[PDB]
Amino acid sequence: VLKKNPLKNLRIMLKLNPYAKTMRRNTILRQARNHKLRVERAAAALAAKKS
Amino acid sequence: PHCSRNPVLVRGIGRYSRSAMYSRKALYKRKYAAPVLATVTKPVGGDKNGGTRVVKLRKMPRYYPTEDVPRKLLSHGRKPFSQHVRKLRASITPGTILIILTGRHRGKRVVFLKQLSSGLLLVTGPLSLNRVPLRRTHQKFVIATSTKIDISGVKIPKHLTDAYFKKKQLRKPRHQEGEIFDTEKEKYEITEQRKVDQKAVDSQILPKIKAVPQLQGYLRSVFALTNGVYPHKLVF
Amino acid sequence: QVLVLDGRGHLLGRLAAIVAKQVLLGRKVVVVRCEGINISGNFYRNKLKYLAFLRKRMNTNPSRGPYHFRAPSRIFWRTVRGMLPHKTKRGQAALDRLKVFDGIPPPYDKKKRMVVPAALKVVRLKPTRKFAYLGRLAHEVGWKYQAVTATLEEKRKEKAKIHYRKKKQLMRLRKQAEKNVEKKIDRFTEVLKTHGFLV
Amino acid sequence: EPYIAWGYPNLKSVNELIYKRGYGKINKKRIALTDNALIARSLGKYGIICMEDLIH
Amino acid sequence: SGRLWCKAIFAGYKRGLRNQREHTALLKIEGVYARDETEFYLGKRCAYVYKAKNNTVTPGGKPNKTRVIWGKVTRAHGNSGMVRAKFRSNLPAKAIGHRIRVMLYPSRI
RNA sequence: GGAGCCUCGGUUGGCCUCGGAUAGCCGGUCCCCCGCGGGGUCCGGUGCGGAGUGCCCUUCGUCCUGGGAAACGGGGCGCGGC
RNA sequence: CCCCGGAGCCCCGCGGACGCUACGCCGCGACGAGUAGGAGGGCCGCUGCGGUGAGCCUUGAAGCCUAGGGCGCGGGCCCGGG
RNA sequence: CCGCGGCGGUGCGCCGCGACCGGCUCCGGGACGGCUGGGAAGGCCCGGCGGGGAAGGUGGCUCGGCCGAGUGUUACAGCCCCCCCGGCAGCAGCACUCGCCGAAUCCCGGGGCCGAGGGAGCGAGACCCGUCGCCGCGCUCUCCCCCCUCCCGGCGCGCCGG
Ligand SMILES: [Mg+2]
Ligand SMILES: [Mg+2]
Ligand SMILES: [Mg+2]
Repeated sequence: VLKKNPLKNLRIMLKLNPYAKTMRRNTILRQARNHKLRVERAAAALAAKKS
Repeated sequence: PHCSRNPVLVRGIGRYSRSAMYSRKALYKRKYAAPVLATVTKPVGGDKNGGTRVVKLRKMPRYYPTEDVPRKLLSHGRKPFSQHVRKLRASITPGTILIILTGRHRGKRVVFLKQLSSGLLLVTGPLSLNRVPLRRTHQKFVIATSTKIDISGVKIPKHLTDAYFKKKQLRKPRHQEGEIFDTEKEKYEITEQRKVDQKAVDSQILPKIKAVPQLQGYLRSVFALTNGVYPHKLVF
Repeated sequence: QVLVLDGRGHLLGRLAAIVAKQVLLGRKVVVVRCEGINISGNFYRNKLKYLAFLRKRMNTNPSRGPYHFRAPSRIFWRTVRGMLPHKTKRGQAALDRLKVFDGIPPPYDKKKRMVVPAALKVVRLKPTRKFAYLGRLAHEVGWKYQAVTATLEEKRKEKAKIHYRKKKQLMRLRKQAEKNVEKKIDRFTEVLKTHGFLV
Repeated sequence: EPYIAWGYPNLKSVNELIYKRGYGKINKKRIALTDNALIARSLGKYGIICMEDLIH
Repeated sequence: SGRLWCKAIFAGYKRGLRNQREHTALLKIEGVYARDETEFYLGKRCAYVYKAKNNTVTPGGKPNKTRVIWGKVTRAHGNSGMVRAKFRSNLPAKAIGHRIRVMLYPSRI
């Protein structure tokens, strides 16, 4: 068998450890969530600067 | 035949879950309580005296070779070119300008029209200006200049596709041996449909290009590296 | 397609280093006004250093032994020869590109000639340090033609001063010409300073 | 000491070493941990039944 | 109607001091001197282009005396904007200190 | 003017002050001295140098016709004199 | 709730390779400096004998020579021409 | 013979592309943790409390046009600085890159390079072939609705019905 590297090859990671799927589903969403919230702070800071 | 009830988050990661999907797809309520010899398989025909005759579709062969190669191993993810996904440098947008780097139309400047099915570019350096017709090119042998004409509302013919811009001639046998056979034929003739297509497309572009001052003259000119000017330093 | 380098104000080995690599990459180079090359370290220092090199000779037959060239051009050639693989074919080919001159003779006396600022004395030395003109050095070790090389260069500088005066005269007229014409070159001159010249 | 570099590995280090370069000793043949069927077969008599268990 | 290739000199082979590894050319691309200025040139087609006694064929052309060895700039070689190449055959050594043409035409631009 | 072995490298040009560096470059002299220039003083500009090699010059499709701005410039390996 | 001379087959215990010169064939790991020295294998090489090739040979054997074509890690070998 | 139909091996010679996987080397983005629950900073200013350099000051002298410039002395604050009490949201290892250590507290996208090396079908009336494990999903055998609209159909480019 060829060793596909788990850390690059998503489905190999999942084969060896299926809980990866969730862990990576979280920490896309989590990071997006927080990225949105940073824009919202930045918009409030611009509004406070305009005021 | 509903579409995909979870969207894509990342290639290979759906947005939702197993559990959200069970509720979305609604596996609750969609529970499916469900608890040769004589007769010949696939031959059959007609015929006269004696009776009817049983033929055999796909009849076993009349020659076996002495040795032959033995299968392969399935191999997973190896699509034919047609089923491939097609890329495009973000630089190259419709109605942008290219510098065609390789062919006979070499260094000539051009307008980009569309990405065909193939993944090739369709191109025109309006035949009128440049002497570059409706023509295919590759992303990879083209420099996407940072200069655009607004080409939005020009109806490029639907019928012009990869399949049409495709070389034509030459079949197998004929006289063959001697000093003849398809060393002649000689010329790719332009044809009238091709000339009509060009005429139609160019007119829609040609006004649009002119609106930009000097642009026609730019599109006449040929690109070339002079002394002291290095590709890596300059921009296009 | 050819370097011409005014060897004045440069440093002997410092220039030679840079010239060698140019020469090895197929660049044809010319090095001019070699007497003007100047060598770090106080004069006396370098004279002895040369005089030592003179002492080096093949005892049994000097006629074979290390040929000590006097002319500053040949000296500078010698030091560039010391930074190439000059026993090879490619090394010998490399030197054949290099072309050195005491003073500045007729092809190159009407060519603009560069200056390697990485070999330049004003840059590479402290101002309180001492140095030697390779001319003086060459002269005292037996170079015959200092004075001749001086008398020919005074001609050249006088000849050149004239050229510059005429050059200046054109430049001046050209500055006047633009001012004479600056309403019928106005919407050219504008476009040459949107894309950022003329400023 | 002067023959080794060593110290206290991170969590991530234990993962990266195990996933990228995790090879079993399985009948004395260095074999790459391509599946848990390998780990289990050998270490499952200890409650260790997967790459993750191993890492822990 | 002019030149569609950036000039470069064949520096010599990738080599240690005393073991030259002939299968990898080094290329001093003209005008570039920083492992910085050289991400342009990574993966560009390049030609050692030379002519020889006997005639040859020529793609889309009549028989010629010029021949070429094609290659490809792979990666940047040391700080001062030298570049590594690798050619479909190794370069001759006759070639040292001569032109090789670095094209534009596997462009990412 | 025609063919025809061979040897190759090349793939825009740059037709120039002198030099200085704890300084330089350009102007213009109203004014003075020397042989249109040279030297001086004085004044006015530039000086991380745009009268910049980080530069300059040159353009890179061919033709047609029928307007504008620019317009006597280019050529005939055009021809004789200084 | 039935029979493979017919389930149609990813497993088939009814019969079993394209494969099986079992001194064969195939799969997984690991490793590979070497004098003196030791051992193994050489379808490497020389000359003669018993067998054996319904072998080859005046329609050209052996040897010899070969900027001819190849094989083998190699000892060597095989073909073409003379 | 024309089909280049289906499968199998191939390419005369020189070429190029494409997508998939392996191993690399880079690039660009973002999201987090911990600390003296970071240190400094910024911003708003208020009330005090001292100390220092040294000042819109004064003074001797000097240099220029009462003013500007240069030294010198005692030193309050009308140039600042520093300590001490008390209090505000703007901070955030901060693109005002002033100084870290990291990632189950971590993800995404992109470029260059080298390589593909194996081959679980040799049945006589029924495949010349899939595929194991993992991902999920996606779909359906459940009904709903909404939108956009590509093909086609209808009505007035617009609207309505795969
Ligand atoms: Mg040529
Ligand atoms: Mg050994
Ligand atoms: Mg031995």
